[PDB]
Amino acid sequence: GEWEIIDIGPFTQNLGKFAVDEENKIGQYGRLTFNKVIRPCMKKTIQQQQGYEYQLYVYASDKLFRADISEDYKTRGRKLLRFNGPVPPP
Amino acid sequence: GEWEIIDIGPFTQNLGKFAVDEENKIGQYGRLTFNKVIRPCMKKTIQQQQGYEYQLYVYASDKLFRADISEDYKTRGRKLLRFNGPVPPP
Repeated sequence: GEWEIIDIGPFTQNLGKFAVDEENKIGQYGRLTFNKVIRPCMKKTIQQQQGYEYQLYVYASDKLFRADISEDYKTRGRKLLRFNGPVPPP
Repeated sequence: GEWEIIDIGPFTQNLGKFAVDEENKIGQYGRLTFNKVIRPCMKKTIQQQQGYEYQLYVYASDKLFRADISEDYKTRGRKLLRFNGPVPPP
């Protein structure tokens, strides 16, 4: 959804320390030491949606395609999200 | 993030026509003619999420990393989604 550039302050600095500390628990990069958070820092808003997503193998014009359709839970309205192909038979 | 397979009944076939009808509105693959939907047809349940995502450039051990942090809106709890690098300065 909406994207926003957030200021570089104590809150963003604590986020960096939170990420590095959580990454050290995994140990993928060993034991890192947090230095600082630099610009740009981005804040993306996540919009909620409750429903289903049907992922189908469809034959169109004698070719196999991969189509993804979203459907809202309360409204049951659907939207085509993706349509790719041809793809090999599963 | 729950998954479930659904049959290729009348409901599943109807989704094929809606998908082919929509892609023809776009027209990337010409004027398609719907044939049929085959197995397997997968149905992913989407559960709503209300919050933000922080995408940060973090200096750790003098190396540049890119970290993504999620924050729930109703609870304000945060999670490290991805931590990769080193990456060049933006």
